[PDB]
Amino acid sequence: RNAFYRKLQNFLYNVLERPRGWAFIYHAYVFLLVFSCLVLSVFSTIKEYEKSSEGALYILEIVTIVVFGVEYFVRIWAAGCCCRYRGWRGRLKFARKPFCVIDIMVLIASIAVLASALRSLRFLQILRMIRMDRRGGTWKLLGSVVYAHSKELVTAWYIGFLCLILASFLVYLAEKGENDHFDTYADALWWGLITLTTIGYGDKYPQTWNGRLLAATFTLIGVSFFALPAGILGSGFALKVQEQHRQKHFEKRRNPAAGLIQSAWRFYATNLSRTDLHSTWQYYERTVGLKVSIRAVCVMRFLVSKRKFKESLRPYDVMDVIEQYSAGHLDMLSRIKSLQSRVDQIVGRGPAIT
Amino acid sequence: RNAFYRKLQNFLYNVLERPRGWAFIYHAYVFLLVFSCLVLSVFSTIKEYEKSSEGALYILEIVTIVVFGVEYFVRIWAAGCCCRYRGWRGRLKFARKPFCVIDIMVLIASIAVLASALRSLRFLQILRMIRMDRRGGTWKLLGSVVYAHSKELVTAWYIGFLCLILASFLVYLAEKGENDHFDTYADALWWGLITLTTIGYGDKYPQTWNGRLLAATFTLIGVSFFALPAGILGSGFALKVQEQHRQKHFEKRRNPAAGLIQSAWRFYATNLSRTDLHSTWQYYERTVGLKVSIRAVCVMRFLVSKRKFKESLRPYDVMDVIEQYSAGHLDMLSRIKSLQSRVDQIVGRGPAIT
Amino acid sequence: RNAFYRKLQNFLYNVLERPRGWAFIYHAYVFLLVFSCLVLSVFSTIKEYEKSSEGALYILEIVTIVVFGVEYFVRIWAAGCCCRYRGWRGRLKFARKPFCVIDIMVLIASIAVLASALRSLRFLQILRMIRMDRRGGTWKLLGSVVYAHSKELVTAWYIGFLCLILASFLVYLAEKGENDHFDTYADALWWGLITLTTIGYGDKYPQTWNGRLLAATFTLIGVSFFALPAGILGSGFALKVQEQHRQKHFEKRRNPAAGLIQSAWRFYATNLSRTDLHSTWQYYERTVGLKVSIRAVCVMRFLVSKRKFKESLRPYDVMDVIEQYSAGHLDMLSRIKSLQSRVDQIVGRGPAIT
Amino acid sequence: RNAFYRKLQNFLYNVLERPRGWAFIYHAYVFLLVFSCLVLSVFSTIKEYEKSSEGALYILEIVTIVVFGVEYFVRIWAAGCCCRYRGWRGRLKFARKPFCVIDIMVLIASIAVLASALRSLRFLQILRMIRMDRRGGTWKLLGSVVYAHSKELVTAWYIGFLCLILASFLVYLAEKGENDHFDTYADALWWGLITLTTIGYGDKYPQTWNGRLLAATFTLIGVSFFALPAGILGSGFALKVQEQHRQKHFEKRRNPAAGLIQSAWRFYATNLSRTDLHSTWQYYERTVGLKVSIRAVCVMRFLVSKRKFKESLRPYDVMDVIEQYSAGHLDMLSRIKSLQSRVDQIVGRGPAIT
Amino acid sequence: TEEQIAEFKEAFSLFDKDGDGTITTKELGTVMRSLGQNPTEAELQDMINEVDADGNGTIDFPEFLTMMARKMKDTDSEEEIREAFRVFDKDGNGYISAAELRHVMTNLGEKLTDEEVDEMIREADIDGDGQVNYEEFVQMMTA
Amino acid sequence: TEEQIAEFKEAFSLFDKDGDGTITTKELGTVMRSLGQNPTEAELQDMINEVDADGNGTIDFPEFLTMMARKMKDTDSEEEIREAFRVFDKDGNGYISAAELRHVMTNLGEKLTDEEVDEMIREADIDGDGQVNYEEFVQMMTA
Amino acid sequence: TEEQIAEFKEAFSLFDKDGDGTITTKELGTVMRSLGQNPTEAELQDMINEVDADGNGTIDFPEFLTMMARKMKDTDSEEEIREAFRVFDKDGNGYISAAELRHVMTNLGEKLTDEEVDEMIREADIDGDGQVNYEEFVQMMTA
Amino acid sequence: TEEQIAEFKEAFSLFDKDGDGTITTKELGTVMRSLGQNPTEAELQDMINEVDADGNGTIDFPEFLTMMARKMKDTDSEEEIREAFRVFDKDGNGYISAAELRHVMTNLGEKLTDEEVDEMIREADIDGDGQVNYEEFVQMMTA
Ligand SMILES: C#CCN(Cc1ccc(F)cc1)c1cc(C)c(NC(=O)OC)c(C)c1
Ligand SMILES: C#CCN(Cc1ccc(F)cc1)c1cc(C)c(NC(=O)OC)c(C)c1
Repeated sequence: RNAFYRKLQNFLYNVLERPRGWAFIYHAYVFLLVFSCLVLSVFSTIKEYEKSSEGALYILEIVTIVVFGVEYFVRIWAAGCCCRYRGWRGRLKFARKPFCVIDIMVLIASIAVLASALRSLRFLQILRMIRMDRRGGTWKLLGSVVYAHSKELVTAWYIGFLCLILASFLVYLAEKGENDHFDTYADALWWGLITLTTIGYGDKYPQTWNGRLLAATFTLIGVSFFALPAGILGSGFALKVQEQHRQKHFEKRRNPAAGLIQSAWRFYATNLSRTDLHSTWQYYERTVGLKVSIRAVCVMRFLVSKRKFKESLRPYDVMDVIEQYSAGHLDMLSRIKSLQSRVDQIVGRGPAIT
Repeated sequence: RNAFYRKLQNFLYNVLERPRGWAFIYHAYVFLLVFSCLVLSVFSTIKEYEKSSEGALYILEIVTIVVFGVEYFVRIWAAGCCCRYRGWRGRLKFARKPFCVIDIMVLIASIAVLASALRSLRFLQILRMIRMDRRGGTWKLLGSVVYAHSKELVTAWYIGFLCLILASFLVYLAEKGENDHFDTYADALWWGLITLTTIGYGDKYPQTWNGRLLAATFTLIGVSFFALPAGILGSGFALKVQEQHRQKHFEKRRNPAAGLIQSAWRFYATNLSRTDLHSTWQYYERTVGLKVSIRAVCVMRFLVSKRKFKESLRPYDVMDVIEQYSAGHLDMLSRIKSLQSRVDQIVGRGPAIT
Repeated sequence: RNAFYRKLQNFLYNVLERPRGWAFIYHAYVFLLVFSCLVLSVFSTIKEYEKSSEGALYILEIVTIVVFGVEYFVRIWAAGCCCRYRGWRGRLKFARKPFCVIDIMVLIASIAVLASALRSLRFLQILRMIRMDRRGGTWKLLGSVVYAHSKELVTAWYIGFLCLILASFLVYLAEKGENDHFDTYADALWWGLITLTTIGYGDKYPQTWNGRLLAATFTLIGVSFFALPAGILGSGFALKVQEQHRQKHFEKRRNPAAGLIQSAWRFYATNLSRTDLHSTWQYYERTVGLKVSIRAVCVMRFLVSKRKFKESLRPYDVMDVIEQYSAGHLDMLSRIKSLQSRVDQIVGRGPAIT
Repeated sequence: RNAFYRKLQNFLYNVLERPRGWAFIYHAYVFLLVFSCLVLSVFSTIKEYEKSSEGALYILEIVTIVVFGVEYFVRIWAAGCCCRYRGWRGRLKFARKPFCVIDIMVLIASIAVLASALRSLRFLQILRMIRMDRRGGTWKLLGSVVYAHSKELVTAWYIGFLCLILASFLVYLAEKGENDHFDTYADALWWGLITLTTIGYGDKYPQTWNGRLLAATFTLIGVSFFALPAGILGSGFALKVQEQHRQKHFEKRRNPAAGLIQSAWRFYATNLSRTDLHSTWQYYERTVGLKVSIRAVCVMRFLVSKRKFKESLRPYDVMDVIEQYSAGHLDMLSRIKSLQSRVDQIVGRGPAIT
Repeated sequence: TEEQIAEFKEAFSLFDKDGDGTITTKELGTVMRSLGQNPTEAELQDMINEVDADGNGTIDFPEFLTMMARKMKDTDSEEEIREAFRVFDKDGNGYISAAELRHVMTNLGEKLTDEEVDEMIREADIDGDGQVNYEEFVQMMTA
Repeated sequence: TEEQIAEFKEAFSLFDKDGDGTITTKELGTVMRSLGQNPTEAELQDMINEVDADGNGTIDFPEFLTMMARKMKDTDSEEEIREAFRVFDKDGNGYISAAELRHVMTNLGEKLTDEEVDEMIREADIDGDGQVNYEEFVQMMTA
Repeated sequence: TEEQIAEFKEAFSLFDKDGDGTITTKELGTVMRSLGQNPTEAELQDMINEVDADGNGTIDFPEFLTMMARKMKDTDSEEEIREAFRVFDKDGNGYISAAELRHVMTNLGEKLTDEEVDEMIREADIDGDGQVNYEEFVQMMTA
Repeated sequence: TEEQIAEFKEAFSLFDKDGDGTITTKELGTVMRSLGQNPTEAELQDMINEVDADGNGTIDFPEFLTMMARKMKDTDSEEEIREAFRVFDKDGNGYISAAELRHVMTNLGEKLTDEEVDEMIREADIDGDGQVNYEEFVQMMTA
């Protein structure tokens, strides 16, 4: 009961915190509900459909707010599972986290609005959408990629900004009077930005042939350099995901290493002939003919742990195999050095026996 | 005759199933015929050219439907070649496959339409075009790439969706009254989607200078993140094709390994001096001075298999060579350990002889 | 004179064929002249500037045609340098090459036009521009990249074509009557192509809200998959250039290997003490106290060749070093096997001397 | 004081030259001030906001010019820190650098203008923005990437230029009369450029169905090849940044190698028993029971240097570890060769002792 | 040996409660939880498969005696233990500080008790240094 | 030896039906299909080239006797067979279960009959374990 | 030995001015700047940590005597010195010209004086060549 | 030896026409074209730099006698020749057919004459096989 209560509290905390399986589907569903609420708000802003749009929006929003409130309640309550926070004091201390602060301010804003409203409602939709991530994983990945490729992004931005400024100014000079699109440098710069991005709205475009020619020559380079950052970020995303997977692989290696060492020590400390081993047998006795059975169990555990650790030593990379084999090769170098010393001793004895 | 009939059935099954050479050209031609039928339907929808367009479309579509019917017939009939399905019962059992179900419903729908029609005809064209792949290879590749790079795609989608929502809402606030393009938030969201994608139709664009400025600052990031997924998917496509090629290379290695082992055993089991080898000579006798000839042919087979397998051990990758050389290095470690034991024995004897 | 004539013929053939240095600048200049001729043709097509544009174009085109004629003459004449083609017969045989056929038909077409003309002149400009490449290197690279990544390109094309067809048809259904942009399926297909490519002219766009929504949902995927092939081709271009550089590196290795082997044999065959070496000394005598000098120059050549070849064994790749070191490791395995045999012999003698 | 003056001169020179920490923030702030000056110029060009825009612009520009003048003064004055340039003569010699010429001409142009002006002011804004880089690092990176991938870029440009020319000419032929967008080949070529780049302004587009079809078939390829160079440059940027990081890593290796060798020699030259070591003890004496203290300090320095150098031997790359391990494997080969010769000696003695 | 074989039969009977000569996965699980540990059915399947040689899902007595008799020497655990300790060796120096073992040994996987880690350091700190060389440690384990 | 060379001449005559001293590719194909197997012409070129040393498309008697006399040791099949079995070893344990051989040997490339695989396991299951190690197997093949 | 122990006690007293038996980081820094060189507090922390074995931030006398007694052989500087000289070997030939040492040794990291490089070349130019091999050079440091 | 020293002095005089004891790159080039071959100025520069040890642009007699006395063994050309032949070995079998040498030896780099390649095959075809192994061949060059 109480133990079951603690088990369920831990499971709920895991689900609400970083989940693995069906809790992932639950999070997908809550996100989908928020998304549908946002879509209904969109349709409410439409006039001809406003009636049914708002009719459904009110009930969907009440569902969303009750779900948010109960979710925050259960999150705070289950905060006691972790050893870091326990009890009511621990739950409050967990609530002191900035993310919980964000969630609670959003909740109170929603309850105040519900119990010019469209502006606040749409804002709060956006903030809850932001909150959906719950870990900053996407934001952390994006920031890490930006920092890693800082030089490429900075050079691309500098070159593209120079291209934008120069092209806009030259076109403005070329089309200052003839075309009413470029009456002011601000308009020309807006045109330059809309062109180099390849959006090309068409509300502003050069018509003077000198202006058209300058625009052509500059927007070639401009569109190239405005497209650069997207590709740079894509490559960086791929690289950073690869690195994160490598780290996860190495931690998945780290744990079975402990498992294998533990089982190996226990088995080496369960040999029947060897004495002074009671320090190990006592553990199993506390867990509880029997001695040989315990040795059998321990050796069985050691072999399974060995196999699991071995299959945990997957290459996963050229670097990995190279490193493991280089450790082996250093061992081999030491062995051949020892054998060199032994043959040196043999040749030194040579004079003695000759 | 009957053996030739089975041979032709197998060849037809191979052609209709995954082909290699000229059957590839036949599939290209049937796809081209369907493509021309679709183009002629397009031209039929055009009014001024409707006459000749439909005149040719009717005959091209009759050709297409007869080709589809006969192709399905021969596919079902040749389904008996494979050991999985044989006989009329086997052909029906193969016909229960979902893909055959798709093809047959398409066939019956087309025949019913032939013997509001444009809607159904165009739908049927689209479904047959989908059916052209015949293996889901493109779909499987796309799904595998999406799953493999799930994190990068998800972060890109999340960031870009936030950028779209935020930019649309901010512009809508900035251009709510002044510009008639953004009378409703739905219009603003459509503009945001058309801009961040860089389509830039031009039917909606900001004109209020605050709106223009906000749009510029947000669509920079928006277009970057909307372009991300294309690059991510391109890189993932390349990676997955590389991995599939690696697997195919390793299976091309797997088969010659069996070939070499078989030939090597046979030759080692065809030695003239060695006895008890009749278990091997009997195989060649069943295939049928002659003994030495059998040994000659067997050793010739072994040598050709050896060279073929060796050329099949192409590096193809750093990981591959590293793995093979690491197996060799473990062998070398064992050898040096044995030689360490031998020198240990010699130095232990030293005292005996000294 | 005659020897100088042949030297200049070879130099001219090299310049006109694949050049390295200043001939590269000459080809750049001839290309620039053709480009300026095309630009002047463009300006001639303009009306208000037609006068001076045509005035300069006529003289620039006379210069271009005379340059083309003289260059073809010199190429044909210098074709005799290569051992493949010599003499007037050899030059004609070289002229039989298809590329020379392209050049000659272009020359005669230009001379006929010069001595509805705008159509032919612009065509001829385009064909000569095509001819500028002179080696198909760009075309060969593009074709090789397409073939290498055939699967990624094919899946991208299939998925994007399905997206285009489906989105166009769905929008046409949604916007058949309300919007006059999509009066026919052909118009809808043109809109789909202009949108998925992100060109977005703006002459056609959905206005019905259901049509707008369908278009948004489908053009997301459509633009992604229409952008795919560009990235795929960029990556393939990089990869193929890398592979070509690898092959060039290995040929740059191949030649110095022969150089080193030659010099090493000569030096080993110029040893003063060793006899029967006259077969080597005779070569230097034919080139012509002196014997020691011959040995000195020969060994000097060998050492410089060794240094150059060693410098030519740059890694350039992990594969390269791994391959070289694995060869060396095979020698090491053989040596340790020999030492294993020698220790086996020693331990076998042990019984004899014990 | 004077020593402190030199220290501050060196600190200021480092800050103004390539900085590391807070000087980076100072440069960011000066760049931001210039950027805000440019923004205020933009707003001044706007009419309705001209008053306050120019009111703030004048004061911000006076701040900018005084900052530029004082910064150049301090840079010239601190130029004496470096051993290359010292004294007034040295500072002038440093001022002979072309970059200082750019800065000084910009300064005098600004002072002349301040004490048709909009054209010059905007120009000088652009040149100062260019000058912000201070090292050409972005330009050097871009040029290096272009040169490295010269072949891919050249093939992409050639193919795309051919596509542009051909598509424009074909559309012009198709839309010469029916559509007034393409009255001249120059207009058609402008359309081709604006389309293949996917800008798609919408001011020109085909309307004749044959023209639309040709345009579709050609702009597919055209947009692909116009997008190519952006991806090529992105990949090249990533590669070049990686290579530069590799070089920086190897220099960070180069310095600790010297540190370790120095400390190792000094400790090896501070052994108490060994004589003739005063050549090392004298250096510490010049820096200044004490002898053992000196030995302890020197060995401590050696151990710390050894550790730092070892952590400076990070793999950082497969090639790196392969290089180090291949060196070690060469030593291993030499050792096994020595042992081969030694066991050869033993077997040769065998006959002697047998 | 004969007395060893008798002890082996005693152990087999202790496991093979049915006495059919084949240890069932459920028999193994029951005895395991009798000793005070709960495995997973899949975990029991993995272990039995590891020891299984006839592909029957159980163990005949010959396989059982071969499994007990498998001394660690033939197991060839040298490389695996070297690699594991190296994984836990964050420095690459070839050693590891005592506190690191005291923590990881007792906080990862099947956490060990204080007495076990104490005897671990006892047999590892033969030099009484604490910065035990894991390589020498696995060497002494093998012997 | 002399008796061996006489047997070699008998074999050469059995192949070189023309008796011209050079085995034709077509002669080799004819004798092969007499033995009951159909090769491909290109396969015949590949094998003859393998044995060919004079670049003539045939084999004079010296090359033929060298081909027969080449014992497996000088062929140096150790590494190749090691690698092949390793390819078929999905575990990397250095062994392979019998059923895997029974399946693959009889279903890949030139599938072998039951008798051949039976003698294979006979000479490989010297320990009678079934989980035969390919390493010692190729060593015993060498000797 | 006993006399070496007394010398180490004199050194410890010279370092441990307080005489508490533990060399403080500040005591080490003070003596260091007395010899005429200023470290960084973090640098001193790194050194003490290197020599520290009890994780106390200071050094008890046992660790101190171990530090003095640690001959370079047990330090195993062969590979490290080899690799460093290799890094400075821009050719890979296995040698290095004298001028390169005269420059780098005196201009990188802790630049040394002329006399130091002179004795360096003296003990390096045993062959009197100038193009000293770093390999033999580190070897004769070992001996 | 003394007679070898006299022969080297004769060679130096033949080279050092000026008789100043230092061979000029112009002197070397003149004698070279006297032998009937033209180098490039840079080529002579690289040659002399290779033999140069004093960084002077010439060769004093000690360096010259060192160059004469430098037998190929101290040069350690084993690995280089092995690798070169491997590069020309398109198969990786460890051998190479005669015709390949006859072609490449006479058409790459410093093309060799018929006589030189004939003595090449003579000393390489010790077994008279034609498919000479480059490894044993460089070994015999060494000895
Ligand atoms: C980044 C960004 C925007 N999003 C996320 C988004 C989610 C919900 C929306 F209603 C709108 C947008 C986005 C972007 C692209 C290119 C695609 N297409 C694609 O992935 O092709 C492979 C998709 C499917 C979504
Ligand atoms: C994805 C997608 C659309 N398709 C497939 C398609 C097939 C038939 C059609 F009628 C229309 C489209 C497509 C896309 C691009 C970018 C190109 N251009 C290219 O590959 O340049 C390298 C091509 C040639 C086809």
